[PDB]
Amino acid sequence: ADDALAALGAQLFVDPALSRNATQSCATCHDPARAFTDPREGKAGLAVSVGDDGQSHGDRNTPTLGYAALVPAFHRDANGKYKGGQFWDGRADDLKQQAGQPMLNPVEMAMPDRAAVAARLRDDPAYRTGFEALFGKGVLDDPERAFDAAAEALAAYQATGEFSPFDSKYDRVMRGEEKFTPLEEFGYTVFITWNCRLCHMQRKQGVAERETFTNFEYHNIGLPVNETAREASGLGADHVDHGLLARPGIEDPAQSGRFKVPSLRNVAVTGPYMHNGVFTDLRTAILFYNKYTSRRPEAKINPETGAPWGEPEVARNLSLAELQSGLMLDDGRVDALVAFLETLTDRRYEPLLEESR
Amino acid sequence: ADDALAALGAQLFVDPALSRNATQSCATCHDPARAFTDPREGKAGLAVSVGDDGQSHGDRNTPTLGYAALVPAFHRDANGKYKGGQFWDGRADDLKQQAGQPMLNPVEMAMPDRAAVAARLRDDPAYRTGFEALFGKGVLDDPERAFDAAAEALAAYQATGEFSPFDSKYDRVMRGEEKFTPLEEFGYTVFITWNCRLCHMQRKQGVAERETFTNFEYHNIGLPVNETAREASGLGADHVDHGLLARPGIEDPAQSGRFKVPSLRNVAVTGPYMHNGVFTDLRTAILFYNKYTSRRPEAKINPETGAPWGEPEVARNLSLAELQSGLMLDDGRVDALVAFLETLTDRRYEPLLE
Amino acid sequence: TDPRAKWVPQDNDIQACDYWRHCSIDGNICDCSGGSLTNCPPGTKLATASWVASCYNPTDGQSYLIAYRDCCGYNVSGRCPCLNTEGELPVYRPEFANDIIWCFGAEDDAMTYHCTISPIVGKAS
Amino acid sequence: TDPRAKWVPQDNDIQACDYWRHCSIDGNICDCSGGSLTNCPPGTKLATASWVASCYNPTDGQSYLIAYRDCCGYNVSGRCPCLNTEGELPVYRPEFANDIIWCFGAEDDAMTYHCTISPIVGKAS
Amino acid sequence: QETQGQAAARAAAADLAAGQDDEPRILEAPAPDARRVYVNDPAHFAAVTQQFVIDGEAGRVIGMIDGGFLPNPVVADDGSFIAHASTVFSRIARGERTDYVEVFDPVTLLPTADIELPDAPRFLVGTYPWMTSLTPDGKTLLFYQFSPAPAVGVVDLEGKAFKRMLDVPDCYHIFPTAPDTFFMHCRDGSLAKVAFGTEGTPEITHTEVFHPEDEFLINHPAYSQKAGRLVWPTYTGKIHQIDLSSGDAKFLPAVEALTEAERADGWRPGGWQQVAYHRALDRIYLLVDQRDEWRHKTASRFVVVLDAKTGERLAKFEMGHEIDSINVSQDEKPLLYALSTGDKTLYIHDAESGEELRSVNQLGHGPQVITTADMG
Amino acid sequence: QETQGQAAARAAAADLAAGQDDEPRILEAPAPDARRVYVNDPAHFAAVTQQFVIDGEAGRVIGMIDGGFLPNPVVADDGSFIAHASTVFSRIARGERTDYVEVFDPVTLLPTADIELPDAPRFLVGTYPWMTSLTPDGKTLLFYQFSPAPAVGVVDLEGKAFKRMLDVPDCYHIFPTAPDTFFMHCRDGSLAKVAFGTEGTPEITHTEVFHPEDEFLINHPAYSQKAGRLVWPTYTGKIHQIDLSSGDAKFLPAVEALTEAERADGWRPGGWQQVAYHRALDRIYLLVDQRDEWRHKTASRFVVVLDAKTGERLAKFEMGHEIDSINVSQDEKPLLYALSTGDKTLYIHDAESGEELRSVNQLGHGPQVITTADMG
Ligand code: HEC
Ligand code: HEC
Ligand code: HEC
Ligand code: HEC
Ligand SMILES: [Ca+2]
Ligand SMILES: [Ca+2]
Ligand code: NA
Ligand code: NA
Ligand code: NA
Ligand code: NA
Repeated sequence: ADDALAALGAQLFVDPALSRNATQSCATCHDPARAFTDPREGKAGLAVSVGDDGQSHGDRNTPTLGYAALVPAFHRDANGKYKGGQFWDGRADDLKQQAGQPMLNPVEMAMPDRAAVAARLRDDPAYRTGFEALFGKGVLDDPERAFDAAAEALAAYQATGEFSPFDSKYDRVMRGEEKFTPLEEFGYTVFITWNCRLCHMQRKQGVAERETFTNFEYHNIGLPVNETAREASGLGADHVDHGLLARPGIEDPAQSGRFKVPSLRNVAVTGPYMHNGVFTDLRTAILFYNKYTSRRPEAKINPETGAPWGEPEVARNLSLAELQSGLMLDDGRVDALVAFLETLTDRRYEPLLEESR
Repeated sequence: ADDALAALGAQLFVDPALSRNATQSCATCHDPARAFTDPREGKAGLAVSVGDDGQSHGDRNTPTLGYAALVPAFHRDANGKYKGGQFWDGRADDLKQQAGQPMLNPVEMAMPDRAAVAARLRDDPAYRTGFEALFGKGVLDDPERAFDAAAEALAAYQATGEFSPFDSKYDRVMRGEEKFTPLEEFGYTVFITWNCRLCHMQRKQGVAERETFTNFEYHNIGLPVNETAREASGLGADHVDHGLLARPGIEDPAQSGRFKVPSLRNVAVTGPYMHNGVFTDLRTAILFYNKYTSRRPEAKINPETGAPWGEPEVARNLSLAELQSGLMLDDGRVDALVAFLETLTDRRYEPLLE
Repeated sequence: TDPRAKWVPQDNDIQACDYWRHCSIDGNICDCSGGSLTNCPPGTKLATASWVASCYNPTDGQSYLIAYRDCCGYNVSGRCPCLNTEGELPVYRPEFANDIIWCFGAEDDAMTYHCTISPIVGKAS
Repeated sequence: TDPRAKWVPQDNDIQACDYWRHCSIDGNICDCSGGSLTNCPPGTKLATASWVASCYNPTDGQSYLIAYRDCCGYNVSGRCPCLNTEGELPVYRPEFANDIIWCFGAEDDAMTYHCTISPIVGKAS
Repeated sequence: QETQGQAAARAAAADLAAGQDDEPRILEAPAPDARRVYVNDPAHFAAVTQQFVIDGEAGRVIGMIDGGFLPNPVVADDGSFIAHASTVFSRIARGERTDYVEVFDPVTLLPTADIELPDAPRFLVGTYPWMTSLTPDGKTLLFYQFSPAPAVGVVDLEGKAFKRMLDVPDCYHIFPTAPDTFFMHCRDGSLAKVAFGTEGTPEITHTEVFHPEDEFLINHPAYSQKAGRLVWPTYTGKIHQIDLSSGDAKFLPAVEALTEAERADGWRPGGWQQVAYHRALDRIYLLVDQRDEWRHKTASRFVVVLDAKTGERLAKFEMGHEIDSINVSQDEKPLLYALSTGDKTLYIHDAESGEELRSVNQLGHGPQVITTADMG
Repeated sequence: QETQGQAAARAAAADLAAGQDDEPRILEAPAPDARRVYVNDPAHFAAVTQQFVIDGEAGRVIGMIDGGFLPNPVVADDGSFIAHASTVFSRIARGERTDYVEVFDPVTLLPTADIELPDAPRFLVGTYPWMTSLTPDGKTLLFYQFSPAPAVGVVDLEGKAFKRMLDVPDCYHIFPTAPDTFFMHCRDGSLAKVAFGTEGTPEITHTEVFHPEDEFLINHPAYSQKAGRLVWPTYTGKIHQIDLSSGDAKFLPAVEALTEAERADGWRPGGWQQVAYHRALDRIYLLVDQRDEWRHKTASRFVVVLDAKTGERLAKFEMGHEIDSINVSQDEKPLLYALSTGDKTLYIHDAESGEELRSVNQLGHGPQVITTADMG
């Protein structure tokens, strides 16, 4: 039955009939050949994705669905912090609640309402058979039931081993099947002793059963606006992306500009980087953190542009206690971190590591 | 012959033939009934003494001759400091060089010159006899020899036990013959632990065989001018007493205002106090030192006058490192020090304290 | 007691210098001055920096990375001093070097050494 | 070594706590940090204040007053620590009281305790 | 049986086996209670010093506080704060001197105030608890000054500012009895009463002389502000008790802590904090041993306990260690604290039986002073 | 066999008996000489620290110098001054940090310069002598910075002012060879040569890689500035030697302080200052013992002495104490200094025979660093 639910989800996931002009499935933006991210070029490069209508652009980068099923449902943790949920701003409580949204979003799949989704599902005899077997007779003739059911199937599909195989080099080493290279080992050591570990490890102490290199908390690391992406989204030059504060029920201005810590799994292959795709190269995302610790002139410069990084989109609520570590990564340690993070690439994407590396 | 020299000095000491109008001897100003100090009242009270002419006053207080024979000749000590000598400014090397000076000073005994002194010595048949026995035939006929020899006799007399008997209560206590009262013992303890000890004990460490409560050094403790005395002396409102800088051969301005640390033996009976007689009462001289250490307003007031102590006559070269000790003497410690200092009174003067 | 002998870990007393997580501790154990194994004492400031070591736990036979974080901004505690150097490398390999005062990132820029905590931050290898 | 036994003076070694002049010393002997029995070590400032005691000298049978003047303006030496209290009176009799830091009158206002010198300053009585 | 290190090992191993996650953080100390005890280490005159905050019930260090040169600690009897008066220099032990008062939160141990005392006014002396003292409302701290003369500095803790120096007679120590009144002990053997609740000059009056010149009152009397009881031993273990609860000093009957036969067999008090007083029991505790007359600051191995009203001896404990200072918790079945400077250890005893229950070692270089709050 | 305390007791008694007077005063230490030795006590990370100035020949403390938190000491080889880089805080261990350099007259021990280092730039680490270093003309002090990155601070001792920080690569330690040049050791296993002017980027040249990645070079190499010899042991007692005397690095053949059999039987170097070098004899001294491979900071009970040219062992001394740190005087017939952190004692040995001649105890809380001048 769990099998059966996921297997239905698997069908929906690549079905373009869930988009208004039938051009677009979940898998168009979350492409399995690219660690469930969007390889397609748009007006802002690969920063933001283009919807079913062929011209609406989003304002955020399409994230991977790999390991998304390890993320807890939105809640407040034992230390009193918000944690978990789905979307870069956590506005969806969980995968089930997220899945319906791209379907109805006019900048994405653009179905006009739930009824229209139910009608598309009805048209397919396989869905009538598959859904009714799991949910009961007539599930597809009631729009809300059908919509909820489709969302559960997709959420189940995303919780299968396919999305979270734990077969990266890192997993192999931790299992004792092989060893890191010297450089990889140096990256591992640097990652766990430097500030990265305060945010990009599941646990504050002890060992995770299924590590996904994020604590699922929300942080403002003081990123600039991605000009070309913001342009393409049409939200307006004076728009401000408030992150977590956009979640309904969050009102506290202290949450403005904070985003969910992303799993670093497959990070080497899911460029460009950050919630707005502002940085093309992984090395650059690493270097960004030096702006808070290095004294030297070059730390203020984005090496992709040759100009200063830019002022934070949201200048308040920066995680300064964590970011201002008092230590700057030299080029050796940046190389080591790049080497370590490549070890977090799932086995099937290892050939993608080039891209000439 | 040591005995004989001093016996001759004993006669000279009380002989008024050594003064121009024959009205005064060493003993007129250095009166043995008053620990060798001057009991006569002049224009400035007991602060300064009146010479043979009945009119002229000095500008410094007449010091005791008791224990003066313990003061080393003027020299520079192992620490590099000037030490010893005679007169409050050390201008005389030793007692011998000092002794002729009152004889010839117009403000004191006022003899015109050495020849005049010799001619008085020659008029006395006992002196021709006594001096010739010690110094040879012709001694009184040569004014310089006569004058030197009289000085030597006087110096010898002052070195006798009569002047320095070491029979104060302090001396008796230290020989184990009696004990200090508790008040006197407190005073002793205060005197030895407070800054008094830095100047008023012979040695920086160790014990003296013959303690006279002075280190024989020169210090400016920042005293004011005694106006009634300065007036009586006639030296002028613009006069400055430069202390040790007045010694011939001393030229450093840093010595200006510094005076010889007096022996505190018999201090209780030799008021008034300081080089100028400025303070009448012993308690007042003690309280002076609180001006450098107390934060209280009363410490800036001379209790004898109800007015400020006064600007120092020489407001430079003060002994501030010793004086600014950081500790104030309360009244009970002042009482204690008065009781201790009275124990330094020679036995024959104990009746002077009642 | 023979200081030069191979160090033997135990899992029964965190105040002793042979407790297994202290295999590369240099200083004082925080639990002895009002902290705990993994928390700082009142009034001190918890660094975000650390040196690491792989420490063998005899109770489950696993090897864990311990991140030695300092509690800073007080004079040294003087209680339960310890210096172990299992895997400890010279200063030019600073991630494994334990003479360094690892107080960076502490609140109020505190940089004085008081004591050290011994939390597990991951698995060795 | 019996700390409660009557203290017994010797005149054979100035660095020991039974040296005769140390009968009411509290602190550290200055000879042990580069001073001498009666001089301060380099860099320290000699006080003019003191407590006093009557100490018996077993070389000559006499009782002398020792002035315990502190050498000030350095942290305590940590060498030859001694605390004797022969005759020592409580703080309200401060001339005989030795818990006080007798640094008054030292140069540059120095009031920290380094060590203590033991000069004789007069005969007892 | 199980030590605190063992328990913590056991708890840590269970958390790891259970996969319990926990945020490394700065702890807060437990709430102040009757069995909290503070130990100050003057460190044999070192330029910097430490105070240890100890749970006397578990025998556990629960916090520390750093201090400067010869600091004076105080602890509000109600548990609401702690403070000290302390002294630092700009180059360790040399340079510009700053005297200050710090007030601390007794659970976070953070400073809540730092009040500069102008002109470096503190008396620098081996540590006497009643040379710095709180008023019973907690709003004022009074500190003693010796140089150039006996004086008392007034610090307003509520407004966080130094107020003024008070000139006093030739007296010592500060025993506050009201928000505007304290007593001192005078050279002449009287107490002085100082009424200072005005910016103008204080009113100073003296008691009768209550001891003669050759009876020596130690540097560490016990004073219970809540009872107004001052317990003042002599070098022979004669005890003066003065009752300050009415506002004027009443002199209570003298009691001898030691018998005549004991005093002929060389018994005398000795140590640092030689005496303690438990208020609710009205009980005196005195450190005694057989000693030469001038070995009064050496450690003692015995504590005598006596009824304060009658003088009757209630116990004599063999302490089992070289003890320099004692105090007691003020709660019902009190602890007797016994601090060894030489061992740098606090021995924690049952006050009723005298038995050692537990101990806390490594308390600095030369710990000497024990303070408790009287929270009842 | 008359001790210094006995000698002094006799001289003082003679002075008393002769009635000799003398003014109590502040002493000057004797002229710096080859046998002066300095012992620094980092005090196990205490906020304040001490240095002892010792006459190695008499075995006498001749002076001390106070320091702050983990100070770095230096000694001019010609004996003209000493100095340190130090760190203090406004409230003991909390509050505003001040880093500074002090220069002292070596006979009066008075500070003759106090030079503030802006923005608190010192590296706070257990004390490694070559983390702060004098140029050979004495005019410049160079100190290491770790945070935010490796850097070197330039302090002008003659003009008494901080100049600027120099950017360097991922390198460690500071071995000056000229007024404007020094070497560092880099993570990659080369040395870096750094030549700097009054402004602009310094000239940085790397040598070849001279050791592999799994060979560990200790934190306390010996460097003779006057010989330009750097002597760098690894954890196994392999010793690298680098001749810098030309102004450029040349690598000497490696020697082994222990035999293959001794190593197989568990001999390894161990301690803090594990190596010493005598310039005029061209000899190397190494603390060694039998130890587990990860007990490299423990004391050792043996010193091996070898010819630096040939590697031949010249002696192996049983030191008879737990020794943490060694050094030698640079004169003829040198002393071998052996400092026990645990004993707080400097043991002074005959370097030729190994024999213990005298010792100096009570050197603080955890003394670790021995420094001498090479004045020849
Ligand atoms: C391109 C037009 C998209 C299509 C089609 C779908 N998704 Fe998507 N996805 C897209 C973006 C731009 C984002 C981030 C938007 C934001 O506001 O944060 C996402 C996010 C998700 C997530 C959240 C992952 C995380 O927060 O880590 C999930 C689970 C998700 N997407 C799933 C999903 C499914 C099931 C889809 C078909 C119904 C689907 N997406 C379509 C871009 C696009
Ligand atoms: C919390 C204070 C963090 C610390 C410290 C570091 N990271 Fe981070 N990281 C964090 C957030 C909240 C985000 C997303 C920010 C946003 O608004 O988009 C990130 C992102 C990354 C990425 C990009 C991942 C992706 O786009 O999929 C990388 C490669 C990354 N972080 C690496 C990283 C490293 C190496 C750090 C140590 C230098 C590090 N981060 C610190 C939160 C925090
Ligand atoms: C009053 C008119 C005096 C007569 C007659 C003599 N003396 Fe005098 N004496 C007098 C004064 C005012 C002073 C101090 C003067 C000064 O300039 O300092 C002195 C001092 C001496 C001293 C020095 C004592 C000391 O410095 O402590 C001696 C030794 C001395 N007097 C001896 C002396 C002799 C021997 C006299 C007769 C020949 C003589 N005095 C007469 C005031 C007067
Ligand atoms: C050196 C700095 C001194 C210190 C400290 C003290 N005294 Fe002194 N005293 C000193 C001098 C140079 C003099 C003469 C000053 C002058 O110019 O006249 C004195 C004088 C006295 C006196 C007067 C004695 C007399 O006139 O015969 C007394 C009673 C006296 N001094 C007492 C004394 C006390 C008790 C001290 C400690 C409180 C003390 N002095 C300090 C030099 C110095
Ligand atoms: Ca991306
Ligand atoms: Ca007079
Ligand atoms: Na862009
Ligand atoms: Na909201
Ligand atoms: Na007058
Ligand atoms: Na002259």
